[PDB]
Amino acid sequence: AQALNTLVKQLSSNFGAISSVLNDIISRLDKVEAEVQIDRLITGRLQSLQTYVTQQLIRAAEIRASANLAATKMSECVLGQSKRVDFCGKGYHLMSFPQAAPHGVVFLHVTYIPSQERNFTTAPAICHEGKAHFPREGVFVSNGTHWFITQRNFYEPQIITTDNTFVSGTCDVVIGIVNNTVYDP
Amino acid sequence: PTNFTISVTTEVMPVSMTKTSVDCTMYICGDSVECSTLLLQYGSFCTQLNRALTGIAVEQDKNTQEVFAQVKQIYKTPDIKDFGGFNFSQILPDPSKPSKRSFIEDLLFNKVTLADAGFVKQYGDCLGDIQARDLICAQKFNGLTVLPPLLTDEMIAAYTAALISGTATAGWTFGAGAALQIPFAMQMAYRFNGIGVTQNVLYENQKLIANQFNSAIGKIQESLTSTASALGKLQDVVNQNAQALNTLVKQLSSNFGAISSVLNDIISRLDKVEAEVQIDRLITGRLQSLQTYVTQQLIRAAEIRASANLAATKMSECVLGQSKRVDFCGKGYHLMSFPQAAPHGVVFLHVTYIPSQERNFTTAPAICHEGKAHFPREGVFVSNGTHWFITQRNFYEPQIITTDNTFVSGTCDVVIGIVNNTVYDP
Amino acid sequence: NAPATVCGPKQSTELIKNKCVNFNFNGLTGTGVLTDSNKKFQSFQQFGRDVSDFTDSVKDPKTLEVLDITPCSYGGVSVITPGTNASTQVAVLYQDVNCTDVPTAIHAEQLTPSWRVYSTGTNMFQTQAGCLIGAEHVNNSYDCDIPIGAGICATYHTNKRIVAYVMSLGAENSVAYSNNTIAI
Ligand SMILES: *[C@@H]1O[C@H](CO)[C@@H](O[C@@H]2O[C@H](CO)[C@@H](O)[C@H](O)[C@H]2NC(C)=O)[C@H](O)[C@H]1NC(C)=O
Ligand SMILES: *[C@@H]1O[C@H](CO)[C@@H](O)[C@H](O)[C@H]1NC(C)=O
Ligand SMILES: *[C@@H]1O[C@H](CO)[C@@H](O)[C@H](O)[C@H]1NC(C)=O
Ligand SMILES: *[C@@H]1O[C@H](CO)[C@@H](O)[C@H](O)[C@H]1NC(C)=O
Ligand SMILES: *[C@@H]1O[C@H](CO)[C@@H](O)[C@H](O)[C@H]1NC(C)=O
Ligand SMILES: *[C@@H]1O[C@H](CO)[C@@H](O)[C@H](O)[C@H]1NC(C)=O
Ligand SMILES: *[C@@H]1O[C@H](CO)[C@@H](O)[C@H](O)[C@H]1NC(C)=O
Ligand SMILES: *[C@@H]1O[C@H](CO)[C@@H](O)[C@H](O)[C@H]1NC(C)=O
Ligand SMILES: *[C@@H]1O[C@H](CO)[C@@H](O)[C@H](O)[C@H]1NC(C)=O
Ligand SMILES: *[C@@H]1O[C@H](CO)[C@@H](O)[C@H](O)[C@H]1NC(C)=O
Ligand SMILES: *[C@@H]1O[C@H](CO)[C@@H](O)[C@H](O)[C@H]1NC(C)=O
Repeated sequence: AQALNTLVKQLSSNFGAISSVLNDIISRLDKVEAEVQIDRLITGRLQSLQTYVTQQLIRAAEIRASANLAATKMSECVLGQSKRVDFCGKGYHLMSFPQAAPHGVVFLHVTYIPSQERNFTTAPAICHEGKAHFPREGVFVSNGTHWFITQRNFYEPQIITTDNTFVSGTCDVVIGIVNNTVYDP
Repeated sequence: PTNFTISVTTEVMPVSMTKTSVDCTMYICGDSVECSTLLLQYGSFCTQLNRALTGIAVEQDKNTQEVFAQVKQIYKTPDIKDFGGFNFSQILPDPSKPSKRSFIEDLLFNKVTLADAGFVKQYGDCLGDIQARDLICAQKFNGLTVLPPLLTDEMIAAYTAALISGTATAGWTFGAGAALQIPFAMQMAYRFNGIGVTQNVLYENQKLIANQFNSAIGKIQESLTSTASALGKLQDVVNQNAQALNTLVKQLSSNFGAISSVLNDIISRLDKVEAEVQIDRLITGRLQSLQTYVTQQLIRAAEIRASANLAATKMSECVLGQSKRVDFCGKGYHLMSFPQAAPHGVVFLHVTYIPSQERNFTTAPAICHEGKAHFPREGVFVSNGTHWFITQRNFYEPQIITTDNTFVSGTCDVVIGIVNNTVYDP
Repeated sequence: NAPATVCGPKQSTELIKNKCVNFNFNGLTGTGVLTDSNKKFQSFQQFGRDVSDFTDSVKDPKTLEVLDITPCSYGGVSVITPGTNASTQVAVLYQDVNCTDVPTAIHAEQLTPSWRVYSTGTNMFQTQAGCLIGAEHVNNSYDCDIPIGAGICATYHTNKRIVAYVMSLGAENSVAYSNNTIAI
């Protein structure tokens, strides 16, 4: 709106002519004297139009980049679940919902934010019967007396069994290993 | 592959350019009131130019804020920089040095020359000089000024240090919610699991991996210290801005079809009616020069904004997390990234996993045992010549083919290239 | 750019220096500030130029001394406003000048007394982007409201008044790193 209003208000400039009104120049002067002033006004107004078109092209490029980003977000967050960090909201992305807006789109990003953390004593691996046991999906935690295995983003302590862990080698190279027992069904 | 290389590479991205402001009455007309009165008849050219330049100047600070201020928790730099053998000392600030930047950041800030030193110029430096006219003084005398950025280099360095400290202490967790602490060896084991390698490889080779990381950081130091033209893009941005300003200054000596390029000669040699024509010609030429400069500055600002958007995306997806996108944050499997503050930009130190020392093996799609086809869960079936094993794809760790490593689908008559062998059962 | 041989019947005027005045030297007119110059100029030449064809120096026809020509208000001046329908007080930022040189840079003796109010005062301090007059420097740290530049921001109130402060990067936090503890 400001660009259009500026383009309208630019018509009241003389651009070096005797008047900004074409009718005054035509009615007050003969043909030869009027061609100079009309050419000055034509050059000024053509410059104004070219300036408006250039700014509109640059703004169109910026709007096109924003729309490409919006289409990418529609593809990757509304039609799917995104693993990209902070692409569709703070936290782990669950789902997104588009909403129509004037000259735009509003995305409602549903995210997972873990909270209420608790300190635990942790170990990289468990040495049991001379064998090093490493967790499959999660970490080894201790509540003070017993050692459990739980997922990283939610505290769900489980009994350390042979199905939860896997064996690689001996418990002599891993730094910080902790001796404990591994249950066997 | 039977071995690997921990590779650290640099990516240099422009973020912002110099914020410039133009006074039309000083540039087009200087101090003469006749030219100012005649310029008042040209309407709102200069309001438009000032609006565009102000938008560019605001967008530069917006770019810097979007790149560096993603996290608003300023984590303190740890006292002990060694995290499980990973040195981390050259990317974090040194408490024993007066500069609040890191060693790598201090190397980077000395690589960009910054010949366009506007601020170094103050009142009294352009006046009383023993000749030797400067281009910055000519810029200031003609209404062209350079505005300082909102964030100083110290605050950007503080943001970078907070990001690196949060990555070292909490890893990927503080980019989503609250910072959850974790030992750095376990964080690197999780990142190894992310790239597809089991964590036993990280734990059994922790000293070697830490040594490779430290050696790669040192190689980055030597490459920044010795090899010139490493910060090419930031230097090009600085040179383009300075040369555009110098061209705008030098365009004031053009007649544009008038009798002289000096306004005072035209005013003092001619009466009012004859001088209006020449002054209008000079005004039209100088307005054309200003409009051209503003248009080129807007296009360059759009390019810089695209680069800053890419840099902010890389900061979100590689510093605050682990990226599965191929070649997005360095060649190889991405482990972690560290930002470094640069003049008018950011330098990303991408730590990547590059497998090496490959060995030929005879492979089979599946194993036919007792009329049943066994397919590997995570890995491939390999043979050393006599015995068949199962190993992960990116690291040779041969294992006994058991019923837990594989799964059964059907009979061994449809799969092309199946190999008869025995599957162990505990 | 040669000594004048034939001149008009114009009467001369005593020199006025360190002021924004109109001048006329050997028919070369202009407007600026005249100051004593240490410039050395080759003989039989009168005025000094620039790369932008700006007359910065001129030889006096009577005292035979070179004088600098400085444009009136060549420095940048920014005004910080909380806004109409909020207040009428303003703060002025004189870019890239020292606070003691503000009356000389803006020629405060030639201005209105309302403009001479903002030329000096107790609420002045260097902000690394220039001298800020009209805002008091508080020791607190807030989020940015009006970006002055170089780490300085301004806001209304904190009797409402304009204050200037160093912007806050964010909340200070600490993570207790340990090699055997994790947070779940
Ligand atoms: C991290 O690397 C730095 C740089 O190589 C090491 O700091 C240097 O250490 C040597 C050997 O002790 C000293 O002679 C230098 O004076 C140190 N330089 C600086 C700038 O501090 C540092 O020791 C390494 N850190 C660890 C924990 O090994
Ligand atoms: C964990 O321990 C640290 C160090 O003692 C302490 O500062 C922090 O508050 C603890 N966290 C929780 C959630 O209790
Ligand atoms: C840890 O958990 C075990 C199993 O529930 C329980 O028996 C034990 O008392 C707990 N220890 C502490 C210190 O809370
Ligand atoms: C952990 O750090 C402490 C000092 O804080 C040290 O005594 C201990 O040996 C370290 N443990 C391991 C497993 O590195
Ligand atoms: C991997 O390469 C490193 C560096 O050359 C070497 O020290 C190490 O022994 C290699 N490892 C193997 C298993 O060949
Ligand atoms: C694998 O075999 C091919 C074909 O014989 C040979 O060219 C290649 O060098 C071998 N690769 C290795 C790593 O020995
Ligand atoms: C293959 O590996 C097995 C098990 O370690 C070993 O007995 C056998 O000799 C190896 N064969 C060759 C050809 O290296
Ligand atoms: C593999 O290719 C060879 C020729 O190189 C062919 O004789 C053989 O039958 C092929 N094997 C399979 C399982 O397709
Ligand atoms: C007149 O001009 C001469 C140089 O020709 C100069 O020395 C002198 O000061 C001027 N003024 C008077 C009042 O004599
Ligand atoms: C102006 O201040 C600067 C520091 O901001 C100082 O170096 C310089 O000497 C000062 N100039 C004068 C004339 O006092
Ligand atoms: C701010 O603190 C400094 C010392 O850090 C002190 O000199 C100054 O007076 C304080 N200013 C105010 C307004 O309290």
